[PDB]
Amino acid sequence: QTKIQKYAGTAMPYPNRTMTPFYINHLGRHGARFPTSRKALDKVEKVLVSAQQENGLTSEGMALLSMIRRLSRLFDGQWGKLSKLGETEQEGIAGRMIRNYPQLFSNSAKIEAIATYVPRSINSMDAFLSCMIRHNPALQVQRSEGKQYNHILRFFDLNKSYVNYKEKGDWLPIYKAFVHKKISPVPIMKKFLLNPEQYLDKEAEEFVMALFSVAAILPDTSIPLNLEDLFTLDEWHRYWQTQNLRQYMSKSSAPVGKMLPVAIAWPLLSEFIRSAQEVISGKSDYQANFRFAHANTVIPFVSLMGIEKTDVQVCRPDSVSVYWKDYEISPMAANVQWLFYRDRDQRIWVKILLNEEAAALPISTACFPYYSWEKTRIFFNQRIEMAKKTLSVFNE
Repeated sequence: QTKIQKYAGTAMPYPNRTMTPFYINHLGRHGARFPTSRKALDKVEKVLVSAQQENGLTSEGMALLSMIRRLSRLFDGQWGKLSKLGETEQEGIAGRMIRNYPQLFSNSAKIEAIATYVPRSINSMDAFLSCMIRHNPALQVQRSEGKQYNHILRFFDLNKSYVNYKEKGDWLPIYKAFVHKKISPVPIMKKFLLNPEQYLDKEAEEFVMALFSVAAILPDTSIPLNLEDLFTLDEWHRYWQTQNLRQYMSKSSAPVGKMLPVAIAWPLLSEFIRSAQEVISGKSDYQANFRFAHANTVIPFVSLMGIEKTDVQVCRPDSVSVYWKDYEISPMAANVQWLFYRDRDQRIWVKILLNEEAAALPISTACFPYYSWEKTRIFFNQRIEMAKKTLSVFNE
């Protein structure tokens, strides 16, 4: 809703969302979580504590230092866990699904859910399932999780060329150059430190970036404290621009990545198609397949699907934010749903929802948002073929 929330990017909480299908194919990111790393917090504290020792803090800086120490105590032992908000986000997603399509989850419908080995994903799965079971205890439920699903849910860890690109690829200097251009650390640090001009540009920038990082994740934690007012709206905008680019180039369809970050997702697109074909043919009789994973799962998956906008290949870094927006693709609890329908002539239609809003594909249909499954499957198999050919060039 608000521009300020949007600028949290992938850390934005899941936005407000207040015939009948025969099958639902789902992928969801875990819900709102605690920060995963204490690195940024420790950086901020270390700078403010060192300043306090040399009498370099303003009044606001002292108050910030106390706030940071408080957060350090609250975050302790909570790193990476799903928060209460994260649980409620999943309940809302499950609740709207049951309310919108009750016939599908009626009687003794069968559902399967899988998750990664990461606890926040498993807990997200469980918040979702508990809501399904609460609404219909007569559901048949298969629940599993773990590294057995790495190939489809954590492909971003398994591809050596991609891991290399992620850690040291040519996207790196472009990001750093972009940050230096967009983020002016002095006016921000002036609020907290006496003589902020004494700080070297690199330390000043690392401090400011770490502070943004702490402020951005705070709304996902359910802790009733807020740090958005540490920065102006313009500074948030600029920060978001940098993180948006970082995500785009490291995880999506940026020309610098050569579609490597997108191509690695094909086994999941392949598995989505297989689960659907098995239900359609009667080989499986599941009414829904749910999958719980990560932003790094959702982003290239959505790009590989070719949902309009999300796989744009933008050559100019400053243009990326106009065309590709991470908070529309992968907020907390980001999810893709394929809803399958059978018409009166037994033709199969599919509707794609991205965060519960109809998505477009670059194929035609006479009845948007519904697409012919036949056409859609053909398009998706071409995407998988393109993925494999891309991967054949970076054969590790």
